[PDB]
Amino acid sequence: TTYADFIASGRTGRRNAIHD
Amino acid sequence: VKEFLAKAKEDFLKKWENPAQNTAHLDQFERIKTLGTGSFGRVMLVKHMETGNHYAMKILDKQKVVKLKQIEHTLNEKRILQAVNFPFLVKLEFSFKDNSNLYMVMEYVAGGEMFSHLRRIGRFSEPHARFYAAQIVLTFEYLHSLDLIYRDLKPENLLIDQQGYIQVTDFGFAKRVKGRTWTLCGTPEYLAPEIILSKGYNKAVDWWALGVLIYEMAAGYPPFFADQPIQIYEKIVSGKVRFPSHFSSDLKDLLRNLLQVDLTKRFGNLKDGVNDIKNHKWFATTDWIAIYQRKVEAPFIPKFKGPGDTSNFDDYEEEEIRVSINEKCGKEFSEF
Ligand SMILES: CNCCNS(=O)(=O)c1cccc2cnccc12
Repeated sequence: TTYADFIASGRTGRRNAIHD
Repeated sequence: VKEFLAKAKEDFLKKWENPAQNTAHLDQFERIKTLGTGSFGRVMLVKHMETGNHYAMKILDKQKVVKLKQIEHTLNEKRILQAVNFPFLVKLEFSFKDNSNLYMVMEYVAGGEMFSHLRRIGRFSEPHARFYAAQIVLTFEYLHSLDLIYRDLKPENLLIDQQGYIQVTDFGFAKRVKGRTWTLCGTPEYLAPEIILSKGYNKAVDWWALGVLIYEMAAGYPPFFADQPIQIYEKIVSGKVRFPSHFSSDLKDLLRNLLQVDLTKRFGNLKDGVNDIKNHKWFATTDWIAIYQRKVEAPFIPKFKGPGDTSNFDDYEEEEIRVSINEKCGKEFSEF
């Protein structure tokens, strides 16, 4: 399921903003 | 509303032109615990010794801000924050600087990030998500009306207050601009196609980000996600979105209009402006005035045990505060 794919993904924690 | 905002613009313009400066000293507060961290500083729960009040003090290291080229954005954040006033925006109480850092003392929002609750809980029900979305709708309407673009909407930047309502924090990319802008800003998952395509943009990016928010709240995950940003950028410009099987029809269609790659077809950027959103079927039960007044039934109240309680926040290593013998970036931050 997509949810499972998201949970196993590397971007489930707090996302930082992109500067340069 | 038009009438309300008109008055609102007047107040904002007064402060915009005459921003306040150095309204406190570091030694008036008692440093207690880091509530969140960043690139050039951290936010600390602090206590105003004279009043006994608690606040969240954002501390920016001047050298890191310069090293990262964020001077103008930093000047924007403070200038804008001290001039705005709306029920769903954090209040900047004080600001000052010293030899080494820049400080922004804001109202402490005890409820924690929307992010942490969404993660723990999984997903929010449509009604719950709509409660939150409506607040962001009224906020963008207020912000855009003042020629401002937020540019960093995401769960991490939305704080829940004692009343279950939203408090938008982090105005580090906020900019008052009449016309287009070009900076590559934001968080990958929430970036609009125009931004990733380097074409110059406006307010419509704030409306795309809203679509991303509503979707993440309702499904539990973002509409475009991968393990590296480039894979994400790819998906966003692809113009293809798959909706969870539980999304209501009104939601799939409100979202199809918000996540419109073609910003000449994107809700919020059309002929009727924000009305195309407020008048959407998904929001038919929403009483906008009621929500603005905070007289609505908040679906969830994070509960905190007494003032200064920081249990809704994650623990961070305490980096200690240092201040140089020598002034560090005087001219760059003279207007701060
Ligand atoms: C990273 N998203 C910011 C959320 N938390 S924070 O510590 O940076 C933060 C920033 C600004 C105001 C706050 C008020 N109360 C608590 C935390 C506050």
